[PDB]
Amino acid sequence: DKCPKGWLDFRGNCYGYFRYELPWKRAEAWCRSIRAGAHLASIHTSEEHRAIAKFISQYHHGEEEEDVWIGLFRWNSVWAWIDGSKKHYSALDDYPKGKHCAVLDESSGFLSWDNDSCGERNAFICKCTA
Repeated sequence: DKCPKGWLDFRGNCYGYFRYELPWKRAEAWCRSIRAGAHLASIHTSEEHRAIAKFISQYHHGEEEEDVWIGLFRWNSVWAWIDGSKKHYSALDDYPKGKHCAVLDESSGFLSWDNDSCGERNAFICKCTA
């Protein structure tokens, strides 16, 4: 199926980057509204991780870079994907504080993931099947 306009098509999924700074739950609502079946992105392989990082880094020649919400959230002490997919691959290193939602970390060129407070405003990335 054709990807939404401007979305990256990579190995059977589509990825849409949004530089609008929203709290995690609003970001997730936004993604769901774009297309049925879309959610904040899950990342299941290093190659997918690498492709997403490249895609975000090319946004505006890499000038505007900020942390980017993904679909990993902590609940009942466990990290999981909001899209319901199984978690295996991870680039998230406790922070036993109230930081229960994950971002791609800009300062590492989106190599590492970090946990942020869910009410923090960040850019975000959506994913749907291609």
